[PDB]
Amino acid sequence: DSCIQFTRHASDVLLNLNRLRSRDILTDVVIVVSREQFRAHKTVLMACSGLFYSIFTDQLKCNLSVINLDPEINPEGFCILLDFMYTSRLNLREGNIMAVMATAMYLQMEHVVDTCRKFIKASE
Amino acid sequence: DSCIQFTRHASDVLLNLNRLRSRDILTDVVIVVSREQFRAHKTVLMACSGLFYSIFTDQLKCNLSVINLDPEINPEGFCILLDFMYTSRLNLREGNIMAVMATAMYLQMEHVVDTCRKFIKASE
Amino acid sequence: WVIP
Amino acid sequence: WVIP
Ligand SMILES: O=C1Cc2cc(Nc3ncnc(Cl)c3Cl)ccc2N1
Ligand SMILES: O=C1Cc2cc(Nc3ncnc(Cl)c3Cl)ccc2N1
Ligand SMILES: [Cl-]
Ligand SMILES: [Cl-]
Repeated sequence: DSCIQFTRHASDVLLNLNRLRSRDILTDVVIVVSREQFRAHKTVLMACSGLFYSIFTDQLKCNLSVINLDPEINPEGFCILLDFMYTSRLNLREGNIMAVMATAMYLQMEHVVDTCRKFIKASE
Repeated sequence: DSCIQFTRHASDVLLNLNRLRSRDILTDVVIVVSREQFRAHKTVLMACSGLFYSIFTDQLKCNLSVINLDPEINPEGFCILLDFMYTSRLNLREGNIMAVMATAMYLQMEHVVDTCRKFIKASE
Repeated sequence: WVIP
Repeated sequence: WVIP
């Protein structure tokens, strides 16, 4: 086509989706990770995660308001990945890298799994 | 903070939101523009438009499944702007620029209004 | 704005 | 990935 493109549009959209999440606006699901609860938008979770994409395209699970993750999933690891979904920024640290990588593998977030593998390999 | 950032994350999220729109997945509103109907995600419309942001933060309108736009709004102009919201690409042409600019002013999409003004000024 |  |  002969379209023009606004370079900062995708980033501006993601920034506004994060502002709606912070104010709890039109969030339609709560993700339960052991004792912790995280409110989010189903569309953003699906757009970022192979696991959520599979869950919310399922004809019965698409209508659930609560999703319980596997008890082995660490709440902090999940929180870090949820923040990444909404911002593009990943808070990766020596103290959380193992939990972040395990959570990213479970959530099927291949680019996160890739950087965790590379950061771990460099420390070996 | 000491975060790392994935450059293509926002673009990848927007691409997946557009794929969900194309397959009509988790769309929660229909925008009526005269005889034409457009299905979308309320969160994406709010993230892109000052008008939709105002509408869906309203305690009564946030729950509506149908929104009727002003009869002066051109369906093609709306379609072009909806495509822009979901892709960052604007199909701006001599034959549609007046309708696109009027629709962008109504929807409160200031960056679109700005490029339309500049493209019109250059032709004068 | 750019030519993509 | 980059340092933002
Ligand atoms: O590493 C990742 C990140 C990811 C996201 C999604 N999401 C979607 N993919 C295709 N079309 C649609 Cl409509 C969506 Cl929402 C699926 C798989 C994966 N894997
Ligand atoms: O030209 C534009 C594009 C636009 C989008 C929105 N959206 C939001 N703004 C602030 N916080 C939130 Cl939560 C959202 Cl969703 C509001 C005004 C405008 N004007
Ligand atoms: Cl990823
Ligand atoms: Cl805009």
